[PDB]
Amino acid sequence: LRSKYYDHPDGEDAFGKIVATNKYAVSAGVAWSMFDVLTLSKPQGYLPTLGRFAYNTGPLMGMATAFTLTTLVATNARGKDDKINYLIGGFAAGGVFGAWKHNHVAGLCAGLFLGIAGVIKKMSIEQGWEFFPNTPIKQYGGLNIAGNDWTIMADPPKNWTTEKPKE
Amino acid sequence: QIRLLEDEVRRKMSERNDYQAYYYRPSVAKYHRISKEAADELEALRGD
Amino acid sequence: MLKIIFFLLFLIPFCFINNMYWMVQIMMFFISFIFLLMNNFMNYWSEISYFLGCDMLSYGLILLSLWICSLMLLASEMINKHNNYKNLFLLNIIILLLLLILTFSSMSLFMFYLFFESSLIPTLFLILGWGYQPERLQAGLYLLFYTLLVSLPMLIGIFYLMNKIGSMNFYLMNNFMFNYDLLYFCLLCAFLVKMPMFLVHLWLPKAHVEAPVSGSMILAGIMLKLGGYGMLRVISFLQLMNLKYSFVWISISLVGGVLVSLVCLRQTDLKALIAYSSVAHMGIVLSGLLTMTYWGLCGSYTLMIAHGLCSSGLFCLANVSYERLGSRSMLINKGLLNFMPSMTLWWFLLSSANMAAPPTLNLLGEIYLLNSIVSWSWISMILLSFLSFFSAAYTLYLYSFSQHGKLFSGVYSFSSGKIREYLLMLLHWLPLNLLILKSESFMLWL
Amino acid sequence: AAKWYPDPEFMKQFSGPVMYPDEVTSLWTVPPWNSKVTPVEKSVRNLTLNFGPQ
Amino acid sequence: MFNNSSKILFITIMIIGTLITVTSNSWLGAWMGLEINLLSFIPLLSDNNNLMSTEASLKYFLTQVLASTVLLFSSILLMLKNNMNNEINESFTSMIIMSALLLKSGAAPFHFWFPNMMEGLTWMNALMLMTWQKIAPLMLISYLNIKYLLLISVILSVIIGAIGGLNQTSLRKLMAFSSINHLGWMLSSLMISESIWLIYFFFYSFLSFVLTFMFNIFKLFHLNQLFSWFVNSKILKFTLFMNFLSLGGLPPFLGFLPKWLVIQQLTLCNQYFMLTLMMMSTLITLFFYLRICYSAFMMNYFENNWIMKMNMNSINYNMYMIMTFFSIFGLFLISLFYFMF
Amino acid sequence: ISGKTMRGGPRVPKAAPYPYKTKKYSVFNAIFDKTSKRFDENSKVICVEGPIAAGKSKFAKELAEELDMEYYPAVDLDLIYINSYGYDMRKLDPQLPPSCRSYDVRNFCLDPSHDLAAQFQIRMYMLRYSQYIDALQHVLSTGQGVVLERSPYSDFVFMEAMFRQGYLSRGARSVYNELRQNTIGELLKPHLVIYLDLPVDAVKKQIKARNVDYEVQSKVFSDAYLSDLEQLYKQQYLKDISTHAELLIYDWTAGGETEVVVEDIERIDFNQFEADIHNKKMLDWRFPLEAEWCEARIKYCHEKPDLMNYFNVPRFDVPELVRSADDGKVWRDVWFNAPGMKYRPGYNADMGDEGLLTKTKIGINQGI
Amino acid sequence: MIMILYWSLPMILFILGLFCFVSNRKHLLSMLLSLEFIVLMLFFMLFIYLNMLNYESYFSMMFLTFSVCEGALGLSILVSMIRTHGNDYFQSFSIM
Ligand SMILES: Nc1nc2c(ncn2[C@H]2C[C@H](O)[C@@H](COP(=O)(O)OP(=O)(O)OP(=O)(O)O)O2)c(=O)[nH]1
Repeated sequence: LRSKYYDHPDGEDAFGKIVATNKYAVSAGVAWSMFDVLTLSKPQGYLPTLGRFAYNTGPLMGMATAFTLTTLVATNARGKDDKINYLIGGFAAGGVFGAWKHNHVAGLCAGLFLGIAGVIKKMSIEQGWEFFPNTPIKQYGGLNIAGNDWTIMADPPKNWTTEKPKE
Repeated sequence: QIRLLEDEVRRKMSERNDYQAYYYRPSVAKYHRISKEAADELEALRGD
Repeated sequence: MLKIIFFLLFLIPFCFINNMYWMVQIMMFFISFIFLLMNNFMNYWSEISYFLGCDMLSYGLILLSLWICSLMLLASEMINKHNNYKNLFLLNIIILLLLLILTFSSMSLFMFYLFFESSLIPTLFLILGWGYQPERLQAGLYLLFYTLLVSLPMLIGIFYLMNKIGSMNFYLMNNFMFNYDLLYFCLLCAFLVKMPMFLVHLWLPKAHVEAPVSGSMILAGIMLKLGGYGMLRVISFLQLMNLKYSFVWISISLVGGVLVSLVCLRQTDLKALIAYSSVAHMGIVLSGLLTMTYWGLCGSYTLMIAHGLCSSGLFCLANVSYERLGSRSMLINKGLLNFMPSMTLWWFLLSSANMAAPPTLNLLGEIYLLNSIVSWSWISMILLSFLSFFSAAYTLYLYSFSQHGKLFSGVYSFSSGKIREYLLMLLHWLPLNLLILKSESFMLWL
Repeated sequence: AAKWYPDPEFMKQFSGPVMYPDEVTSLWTVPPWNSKVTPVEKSVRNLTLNFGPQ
Repeated sequence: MFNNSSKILFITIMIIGTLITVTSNSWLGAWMGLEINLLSFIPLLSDNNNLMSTEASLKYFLTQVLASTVLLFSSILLMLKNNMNNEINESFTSMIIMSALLLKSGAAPFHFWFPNMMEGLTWMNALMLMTWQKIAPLMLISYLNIKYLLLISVILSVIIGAIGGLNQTSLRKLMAFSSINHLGWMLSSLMISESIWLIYFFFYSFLSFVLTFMFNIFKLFHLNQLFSWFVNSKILKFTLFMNFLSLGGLPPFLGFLPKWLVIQQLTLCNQYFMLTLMMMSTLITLFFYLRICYSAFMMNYFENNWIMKMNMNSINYNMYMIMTFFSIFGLFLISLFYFMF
Repeated sequence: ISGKTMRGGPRVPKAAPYPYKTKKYSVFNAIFDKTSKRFDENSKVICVEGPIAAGKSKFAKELAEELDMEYYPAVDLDLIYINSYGYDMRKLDPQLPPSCRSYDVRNFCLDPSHDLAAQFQIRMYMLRYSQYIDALQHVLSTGQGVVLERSPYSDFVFMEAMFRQGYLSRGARSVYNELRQNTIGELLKPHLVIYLDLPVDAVKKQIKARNVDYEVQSKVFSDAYLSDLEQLYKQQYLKDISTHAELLIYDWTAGGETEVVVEDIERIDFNQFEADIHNKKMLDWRFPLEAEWCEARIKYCHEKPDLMNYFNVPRFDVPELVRSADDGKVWRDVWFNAPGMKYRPGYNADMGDEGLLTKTKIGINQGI
Repeated sequence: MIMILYWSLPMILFILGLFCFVSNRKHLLSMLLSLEFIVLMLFFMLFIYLNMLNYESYFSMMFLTFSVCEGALGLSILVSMIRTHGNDYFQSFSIM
C-alpha cells in the first residue's frame, strides 16, 4: 500500500505509481475539503457533507491517475523518459480539470500550469537536486553561545574530567 | 579562498556539532546537581 | 571615481535652497564635463575606490546618464514654471542619478543588483508625482511589479553564485562556466524583462505613455539599458548554457521586432508609437547580444548608447507638441510644419536617426548587430530584412503624419517654440553624430 | 493641460468596509470612526414577590 | 501603560511571563510562563467603553487557553514515552506540540482567530500582540525539529497572509494579515538558525513599532482616513509613508536588510524552492502597502476643508520621527552591525 | 455654589493649582499629584446659554465674578483668522481661490446661502469643542469651576436651524451629525445649565439695540429663523441636558440682576443626587476611586490631541465641504507663507522672536 | 502496548474534553463548564507522570494554582461580557 513514485524507472510498476500519486491526491483533497465543508460551503445533513468530500477529492484523484497513465504511456510509446513526457502528462490532468469545472479554457490553461510544473520536477530528478533538502547548516547559537551565561546560582563542583583518566 | 574555506569549515562543524562556536547547544546539568546537593542537605536535617 | 559621487552628494542641499533650479543643471552639466576629462579606461577595471571602478563599458553608460539626467532638467522646465514641488522633484533626480552612477560603477555583481532595482523607486515616485493622466497608477504598478517579480528571483541566483565562486567581483566570475539550467533563467529572464522582450513588454507602452516628460527620458534612456548592461556582464559565465536556449530568445526578439513594427503602424498616439519603437530596436540589441560574437557585443553596446539618446530625444518632441496642442493623439497633431516650422527640422533629424540614418552613431551599431545575426544563421536574413524595412515604415508615419498635412481646425492659439526647446534638441542629436568620430572609445569595450 | 488628481469618485473605491464588496459584505457598514462602540442601554426586568399575606 | 498605575504592572508582568518561558529548561516550566503571560495581556486588552474590545478579550482567551491546554497535554505525553524533556528522534508526539505553538502564535493554518480579534484593539494593544506575544511561542518552536509541519505553515502563512490582506480596508485588520506574512518569514528563518531569526524579529518589531505609532498618534483606522488626513507639508506626509516601502522590504530602505539576511542564509542552506514561493508571495503583500501609499505618493488631493491644523502628541511624535529617520536611511549603518558575521 | 457672601470672602483653594498651562500631566505625573484633593463645592461647570443677543456675555462675567468662577469668552472665528502674533489672515483672501476665501459671521449674515456656510458651522462646533476641553483642564487641575457661554452640546441647534431655512443641504447636515456623534461622547456634561428665555419678538427688538452694522442690514434674523432656534433649544437641547445637569430658566437675567440669580443657584443642592450611584443626574462626574479622577484628568490634560483628531471623518460625496486639489496647493502656499505661519508659534524669527539657536522648548497642548 | 494499557484511557478522555470545548452550545458558560473538565483530565495524566518519579507530586499544587486562575480569569471575562452585550450567547457576538 505504501509505494513511492520513483522507486523504479519511469516506465515501470504502473500499480506502484498510481498508488503513490493517488495518495497525495486524496490527502490534499481531504485537507482542502475540511475547510470547504466547515468554513465556505457549510452543507447541512450527513449525506450532502460527503458530496463535498467526494466533489473536492474525487476529480483530484482523477488528475493524479491521468498524469501517471499519460506519463507512463508516453514513456513507453516514445521510447525515452524525457521531459516532454511529464509535459505530455500535465496536459492530461489539465483536461480533467476542465471536465471537473465544466470549462473549456480552465482545463486548457491549467494544463500548462500543471505542464510546466511536471517538467521542473523531472528536471530535479534528472540533474540530482532536491526541492526541500535537509538543511546542511543548522545554527544553534551566536559566536559566544557557550560564553554568554548570566545565571547567579553557584554551580556546585564538577563530576567529570576532560583529562585522560587515571587508574 | 577564505570564504570558500570558511564556508566549508562551518559545514563540518554543523555535520557533527563538535565545537563550541555556533553549532553547539550548551546542555547544562548544573541544576540537577544543585538538587542533589539540596537533597543531601535535607537528608542530614531529618530527625527530631 | 569618488570625485563624481561626492560632487553629487554635496549638490543634494541645492534642492532645499530656493531659486536654485537652474543653478542645479549647470552643476550637473559641469560635472559631465569633469567626468568627460577622465577617460583613460580599458577593458579591465580602473580607478579602484573601495568598490567602485570603471571600464570602457561602464564609462559610456555612466556618461550617457549624466548627459540624459542633465537634459531632464532642461526638458522639465514646466515644473519650475508652476513651482510644482520643484524642490522635491530635484531631489528625486539627484538621488536617481547617484543610484545609476553606482550601478554602472559597481565592480561586484551583488552591488550592481543592489543599485539596479533601487533606482526604480525614485523612478516610481517620478511617475506618480508629476504625471497628468489618471492612468499613472495603473502604469505605476506595471513598472514596479514586472520588475520586482523577475528581480527578486534574480537575487537567489546571485547568492547561489557566492557559494561556488566565493565572490561577486565580475573578473573572478568569468573564470567559471555553469551548467545548471534554472540558473540561466534566473539571471537572464530578469534582464530579458527590462530590455524588454516582445512577449513581456506589456509594461513599457503603459509606463512611457503615462509618465511625465522627464520620466519618459530616463525610462527610455537608462532603464532599458540596465537590462542590456546587466546581460553584457553575465553571459560571460553562461556561455555554455546560452547555446542551448539562445535560439528561443533570438526568434522571439526577431519575430517580436517585426510584429511590433506592424503594431507601430496601427498606433495613433505619439507617446505610444515612440515607446513601441523602443521595443523594435531593443529586439535587435538583445538578438545581437545573445549571438555572443565580438561584433554582436561591441555593436550592442554602441546601439544602446545611440538608441537611448534618440528615443529620449523623440520624447522631447512629443512633449513639446503635447504641451501646446494639449493632446498626444496623432489626429490632433497634424501639419506642425505650418505652426512651428523651425521645430520640424529637429523632428526629422531625431526621426532619421531612429531609422538608422547616417552619419549617426545609430547606424554604426546597427551595422554590427546585423552582421552578428547574419553570421549566426543565414535564415535570420528574412525578418532582419523585414524589421529594418518596417523600422522605417513607422518612422516616416511618425514624422510625415505629424508634420506634413493640413493644420488641425479646432486648435486654439498657443505659444511658439522657445530657445530652451531648441537647445534641448541640439544637445540630444548633435552628440549622436559627433560621437561617430570617436567611436574608438565607445565601441571597443572588449 | 488638465491634470488629474485623486478625486471623490476615485476614492469611492475605498469608502466601503471592504475593497471588493459582494452580497454578504456589501450589506455591512463601516464601524464607528473613533473605534468606540458605546453599549446600548437595554430593558430592566426585575423579579417580583407577593411578600405576604401568608 | 497609558492610563493608570495598574496598566504599568500588567506590562511588567508580561515581560516576566515571557522571560520565564524562554529561560525555562523544561516543558513544564515553559508552560507555566505562558499562563503568567496570559493574564497579563487580557486586562490590558479589555475595555468596556467598546462593545468590540470585550469580544477581542474573548477570542484571545478561548484560543490561548486551548493552546496552553493542548500544549501541556503533549508535553506530558512527550515525557511519558521518552522520560526526557527532549525527544531523540522527532515523531508525532512532537508534532502535536508544534501544532499548539503555531496556534499560540496564529500561524497560517490556525491564524483565523488572529485577524478576527484585531477589530477591537487599540493600536498600542495591537503592537503588544503583534510583536511581543509572538516571542514566547516562536522561541520555543526553535527547540522542536520537525521540518514538514513547520515547512507547511510557512507556505500557507505567506499565501494566506498576503491574499487575505488585499480585501481589507481596516488598517488594524490589514496589519494583521501583513503580520501573518512576516510571521511566515520568521518560521522559515527558524528552521535554519535563530540568530537570523533574532535579527529578523528585531527589525520586524522595529518597523511595526513605527507604523503603529503613526496610526496611533493620528488615530487612523480606515483607508479613507488617510486621504482625509491633514498635514502641513505634503512633503512631510510623503516621507512618513515611505516607511511602508521598508515594511515591504525594498532595498533602498532599512526594511530590506532583514529580508536580505534571511535569503543569504536560506540560499546558503539550499532551500531555493521555499524562497521562490515566499519572495514571490511577498509581492502581493507589497501590493496593498502601495494602496496605502496612494494617499501620499500622489501629492495633491481632494480633502475636506474644516481642518487647517495638526494636533499631535509630542513625545510619541518625537520618538516616532527618530525611528522613521532610520527606517529610511538605516541601510548605511549595516557596516556597524556585527551580528551577522 | 457658595458665593462670596456665603464664604464671606474669596475662594480658598484646598491646594496649590497645578500649572496645567506649562507642565504636562501624564501617568507618571499622576503618581505624585492627586486630583481629588483640590475639589470644592465650587468645582463645577456652568453653561450660560440663551437665544441670539440675550446679553449672555455680560451676565456670565458678573456671574463668574460672584462665584469665583473662571469665565471663558465665547469662541469666534477670530481664533482661526488671527494668529498668535496678531496678523489678520483675512487680508490674504484676495490671493486665495474663491472656495478658500475667508468666511465669518459677517459673511453669514450677508450671504447666508453661500456654500461656505456648511464649513462655517462645523468650525464653530470644532472651536467650542476645543474650548470646552480647555475648561475641563482648568477645572480638574485647579479645582476652580468654569463658566461657559455656549457649550458644544448646544451648537447643533444652529446647524439644525440653518438647515430648516434651507441654507444647508442634506449632505452637510449628514456630515455634521457624524462629526458630532464621532466626538461628542468623549466630553463631561456640565453640572449646571442656565437659560435666558427671551421671547422671539423681544430678541428681534434687542438685536437692533446693539446696532451692529451687518446684523441690522442682514435678512437672516427673520421670525422664522429666530423662531426655529427657540423650538430647538427647548425641545431638543434643554429637554436632553436636564437629564444630567440642573436647569434654571429665566426670562432674561441679562436684563435682570445677577445677585438674585447667584442666590438662586446656591439654593440648588448638588448632593441629593450623589446618593444613588447610577442616578443619571450628574452621572459623568461621579468617580468612585482616585484612579478614575486621574484618568479623566489625564484624558483632557494629556490626551486632548487625540480628542481633536477624531474630527477626521472622511466624507467626499458631499461637494460643498470638499476642497479641490488645485485650490489646496494654492491655499497651502498663501496660508503657510504668511507672516508668522512659517513655523510653530514662538519660532518665527521674522516676526521678532529671538534666541532660536539656543531655544528647544515647545508648548504643551500647543499646536504642531 | 504499554501506552495502550496505561495511558490510553486518559488521552481518550482528554480529546472528548476538547470536543466539548468546540461544540455549538448557546451559552458561553458551556465553554467554562468544559474548560475545567479538561483541566481535570490534564491533572490525571500529569499525576500519572509525576508518580513515575518517587517524590515529585508536589508539582500538582503548581498546576492547580494555574488551573483556577484561568478559570477565575475566564469567569471575569464573562462578567465583562455581560456589562457590554447584556448576555453571553455566542450567536450574539459579531461573527468576525
Ligand atoms: N451660524 C451660526 N451663528 C452663531 C452661532 N453661535 C453664535 N452665532 C452668531 C449668531 C449671531 O449672528 C451672532 C450672535 O452672537 P451672540 O448671541 O453670541 O452674542 P454675544 O456672545 O456676542 O454677546 P451677548 O449674547 O449679547 O451676551 O453670532 C452658531 O453656532 N452658528
